[PDB]
Amino acid sequence: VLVQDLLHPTAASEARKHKLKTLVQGPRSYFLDVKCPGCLNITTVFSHAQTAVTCESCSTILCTPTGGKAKLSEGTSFRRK
Amino acid sequence: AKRTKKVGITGKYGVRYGSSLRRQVKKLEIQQHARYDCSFCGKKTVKRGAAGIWTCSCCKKTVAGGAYTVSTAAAATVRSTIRRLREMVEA
Amino acid sequence: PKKRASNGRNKKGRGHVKPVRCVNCSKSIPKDKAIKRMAIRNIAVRDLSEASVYPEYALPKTYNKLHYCVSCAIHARIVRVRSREDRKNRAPP
Amino acid sequence: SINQKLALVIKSGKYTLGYKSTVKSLRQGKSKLIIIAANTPVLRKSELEYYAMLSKTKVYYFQGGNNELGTAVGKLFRVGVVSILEAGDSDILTTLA
Amino acid sequence: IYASFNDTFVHVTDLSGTGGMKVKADRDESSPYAAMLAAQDVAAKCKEVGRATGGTRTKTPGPGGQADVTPVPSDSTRKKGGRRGRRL
Amino acid sequence: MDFTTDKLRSMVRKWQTLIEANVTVKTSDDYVLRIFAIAFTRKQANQVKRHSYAQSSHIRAIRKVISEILTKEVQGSTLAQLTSKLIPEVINKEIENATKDIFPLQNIHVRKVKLL
Amino acid sequence: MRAKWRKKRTRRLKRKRRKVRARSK
Amino acid sequence: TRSSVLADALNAINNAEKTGKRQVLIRPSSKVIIKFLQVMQKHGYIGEFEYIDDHRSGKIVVQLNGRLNKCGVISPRFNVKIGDIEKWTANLLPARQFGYVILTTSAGIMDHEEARRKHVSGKILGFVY
Amino acid sequence: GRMHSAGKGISSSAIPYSRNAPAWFKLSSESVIEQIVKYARKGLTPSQIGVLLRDAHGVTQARVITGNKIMRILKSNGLAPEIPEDLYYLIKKAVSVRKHLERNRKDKDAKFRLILIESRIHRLARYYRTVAVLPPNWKYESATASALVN
RNA sequence: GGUGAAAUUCUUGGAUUUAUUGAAGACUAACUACUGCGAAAGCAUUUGCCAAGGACGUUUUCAUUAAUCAAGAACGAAAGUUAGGGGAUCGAAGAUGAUCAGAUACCGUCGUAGUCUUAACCAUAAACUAUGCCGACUAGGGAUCGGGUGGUGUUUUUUUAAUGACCCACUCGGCACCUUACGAGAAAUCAAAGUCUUUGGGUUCUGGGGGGAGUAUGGUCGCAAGGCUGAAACUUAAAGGAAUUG
Ligand SMILES: [Mg+2]
Ligand SMILES: [Mg+2]
Ligand SMILES: [Mg+2]
Ligand SMILES: [Mg+2]
Ligand SMILES: [Mg+2]
Ligand SMILES: [Mg+2]
Ligand SMILES: [Mg+2]
Ligand SMILES: [Mg+2]
Ligand SMILES: [Mg+2]
Ligand SMILES: [Mg+2]
Ligand SMILES: [Mg+2]
Ligand SMILES: [Mg+2]
Ligand SMILES: [Mg+2]
Ligand SMILES: [Mg+2]
Ligand SMILES: [Mg+2]
Ligand SMILES: [Mg+2]
Ligand SMILES: [Mg+2]
Ligand SMILES: [Mg+2]
Ligand SMILES: [Mg+2]
Ligand SMILES: [Mg+2]
Ligand SMILES: [Mg+2]
Ligand SMILES: [Mg+2]
Ligand SMILES: [Mg+2]
Ligand SMILES: [Mg+2]
Ligand SMILES: [Mg+2]
Ligand SMILES: [Mg+2]
Ligand SMILES: [Zn+2]
Ligand SMILES: [Zn+2]
Ligand SMILES: [Zn+2]
Repeated sequence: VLVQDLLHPTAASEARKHKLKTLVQGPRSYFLDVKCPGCLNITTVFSHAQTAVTCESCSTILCTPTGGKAKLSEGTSFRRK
Repeated sequence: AKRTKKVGITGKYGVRYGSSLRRQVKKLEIQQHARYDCSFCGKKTVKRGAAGIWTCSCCKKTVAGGAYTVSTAAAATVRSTIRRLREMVEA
Repeated sequence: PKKRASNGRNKKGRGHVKPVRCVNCSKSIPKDKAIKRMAIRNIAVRDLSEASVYPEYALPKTYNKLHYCVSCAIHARIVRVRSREDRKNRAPP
Repeated sequence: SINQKLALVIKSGKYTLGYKSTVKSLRQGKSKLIIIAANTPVLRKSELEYYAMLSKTKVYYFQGGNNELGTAVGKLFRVGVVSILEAGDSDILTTLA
Repeated sequence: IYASFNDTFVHVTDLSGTGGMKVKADRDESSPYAAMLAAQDVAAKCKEVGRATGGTRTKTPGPGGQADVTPVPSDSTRKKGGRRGRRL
Repeated sequence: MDFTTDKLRSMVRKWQTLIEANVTVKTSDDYVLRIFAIAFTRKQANQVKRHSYAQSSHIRAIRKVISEILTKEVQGSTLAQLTSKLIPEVINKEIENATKDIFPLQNIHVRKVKLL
Repeated sequence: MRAKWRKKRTRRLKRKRRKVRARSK
Repeated sequence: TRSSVLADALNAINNAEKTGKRQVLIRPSSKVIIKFLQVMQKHGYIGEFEYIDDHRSGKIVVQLNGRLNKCGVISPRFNVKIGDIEKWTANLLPARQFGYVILTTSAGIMDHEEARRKHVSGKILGFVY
Repeated sequence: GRMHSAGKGISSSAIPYSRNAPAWFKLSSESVIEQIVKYARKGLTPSQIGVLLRDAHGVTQARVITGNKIMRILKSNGLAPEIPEDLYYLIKKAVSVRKHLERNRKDKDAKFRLILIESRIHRLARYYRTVAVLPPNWKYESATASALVN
């Protein structure tokens, strides 16, 4: 506000702003390894599937398409890495 | 090349009887000469003669119809509402 | 020049609004610009009930929406023409 | 629809269009289904249905004339009857049809 | 009971199923003093054996009414007066 | 049957959306009848939006089910058990049990019936 | 006079002038 | 479309000047932008700028001071014969004392005074005073 | 924006800063380029491949495991379709509004949007023609096109 | 009955009224809003079908494919024109009853065309925001519409969730409003009508005192009504705008 650091802004001010209106653009969308504990090696999904994914061996259903809340049907774990 | 701007088939009458009379004649003329689609065999082979008589080129069927078209508007609206009251007398 | 920025009433970004016709004179007026007053008055009201069955059961009233076209809104009903800066106040009272 | 499910046997399975080929398909048992246009005459219809019962083939009466049935099967001519000969990956023999 | 403007109506009958008469100057046909005056002889015959005009325009009780079955439409049957209404 | 001028015009508040639906339906009883139905929207009583409006996937889905349950008691009876069925009126929220999973929906009544 | 009545007065005028020399068509 | 990309950066600065504010992020930082912000700092109307590297077409932040009345882009990028640089300066520079009208020549983007030093000419870019 | 409207609504995707691999992804290049060609021959647009590989599998974006873009692999495996995928869809649209027009012949609206659709086709084609990816004789027509989708 | 008051008018034909009840065509009340959608015209009962669309979401695809646009084309309220149908309503014309000095009117009455629909025309509205389109920058404010993200927020209680609606915060894109004025303007007023004498982002279109006159003439479109294009001679010192006082 007539002196304001454009180069180093708060990691919270930019947390409020839009995906494209950050300082360097970046997707606020992650990936997840989802475990349905009826199978051993389970899959790595994208945060807004829009493809209700199914896993290697089973007919499982895990996901559902959405506006982006890619709803992880019946309850399972994950990790944003 | 396009032969006449307006008169189409009605040029045979030349200059006689007035634009309006000729224009209206052209309308039903175009109707009563054209090939229509046959309801029974699917080929565009029903032509007129002896107005109100419509016959398929192959499959040889004849349908009573309008004097220049197969179905008149009237006829079709009867068809519709005759179904209507019939569907009303079994259920 | 303009002497209201709304310059009708209450229509921005619609192009056309079906018209209503005025209670007083039947003149046609765009619904968005008809001054609307809902008249609810009820049906001398204890003479009603003493000499009568159902000892004050219900007591119902008129319910009715009214549309006047400026001209006749101005003649009697609530227009009461305002001043230049007094008119931007859209407080009902 | 089912035009959908039929349109998959053209690109996938084996078929035959036309009245005459369709009945050597119903004589050799090769047909598990035949689809019959709306307007195709009833004498022909009840004949096919006889050949169907003898092959124990199922039939489906396509709402829509043989003009429609032909542009359904992707052909540009009227088709009074179709006979599938392989249902390549369509479930048509396993849908409610 | 049914109240116009320049008349009011009142009439007994079986559930199954009085105007500008007691007054005559014909502007007074609505007037309450005559709604009453002819309501009187109405309750008379009531015991002698034992609605606005609405429809289209003004949807509202009349003067001689107090001294609901109002017909209201689904917004049709365009009103008299044109689009410029009665002009005075 | 009918509602009455008082009650119906008492119910249409501005700042909410009206909903009507009808169906013509049988009885045991060889009768075929057009019902009516009427419902509005409640402001959920923690709510600040002055105008309390649904957004019309709702109004379509609601008569969708109103008529599902409206022709699911009439032809579920004689006319006699029908008159017996709407007088306790709890069909009025035999709609609501459906609709509680979609919208607040105050003031649900059936409001007419009309026959041949 | 009103604008749109001057329009009418002129439309009339020219229909009349249009007529007058189709006499000499 | 953005057409004279230089302008949309240049004008933001001018807006960003009697804003009062003394930083501005500019979009999208072409090679011709940097070599224009550069010539201004060479004469002191802005301070330091920083080429942010999005993997996109770029971003600059220039921290600016209040010495500058009007920087400006002049174009369709008119062509100036060495004999009529002084007709521009006259038209669009307050006095013959100060202010430069930057421009593009074969010898590189350079202010009008350095051009009279180098005896080279080209098309006109803009101006700073 | 919105070349055939006045709706200025931006929504891009934010392509991340990291142009290298995501550094948590196990399979590399060969392992999954081999995967996209199994779906090309399946019959999928390079976008259906890009999405199905984005979510069901680890492939965050083609460009950076591969390094040819997706259409650029099908082109090398010979699986590049007759005409670019976007224009294909634009036609499939134009035909799909037309058959609706020619049966609802009294729809002024769809006729307007056929116009819009078709003149979008003509400008994209005009681009594809001048970049050699369409023959110079290439153009589009109501009756040539109804069999160009299928 | 009708109005300010009257009258033309309808009533042994039981009128106005009530009751049961049927026909026809038109329209979608109330809910309806500083709310939505469409390029604009414009769009408000239900359901099914038919294609279509913006915003959002997107670590998907293409990779400059775009902006604006003489010619040219799609649509285009109302009325109006041609061929059917329709013709309940209201209703240019016309005729009337009144008012007036007069009263072709305003008000009342009758009612033709029209009003509606199909097929074809016509292409104009104060078709208005009297305000070109794309891009950017410059300022505060709480509402609201659509999408979205965030939660040991409240409610449904079923037995708590799942849900649904509601609350709160932010962010995109909408319809608007509010306060300011840096700024602009001849002013009224304007987040653009600003970032202009410190005059240059791209591009289209129109205007050059007032009358004459959108007249004449030619060309062209139309069945017509008319649409587009569109002068001059002459005449004149004003005409006009916004604001101030009377
Ligand atoms: Mg004025
Ligand atoms: Mg308006
Ligand atoms: Mg308008
Ligand atoms: Mg009348
Ligand atoms: Mg007056
Ligand atoms: Mg002569
Ligand atoms: Mg020389
Ligand atoms: Mg454009
Ligand atoms: Mg943008
Ligand atoms: Mg998007
Ligand atoms: Mg309604
Ligand atoms: Mg030419
Ligand atoms: Mg009539
Ligand atoms: Mg007259
Ligand atoms: Mg007279
Ligand atoms: Mg007269
Ligand atoms: Mg007078
Ligand atoms: Mg005009
Ligand atoms: Mg306007
Ligand atoms: Mg504005
Ligand atoms: Mg003007
Ligand atoms: Mg703001
Ligand atoms: Mg916003
Ligand atoms: Mg000021
Ligand atoms: Mg000022
Ligand atoms: Mg001619
Ligand atoms: Zn699975
Ligand atoms: Zn035949
Ligand atoms: Zn009025």
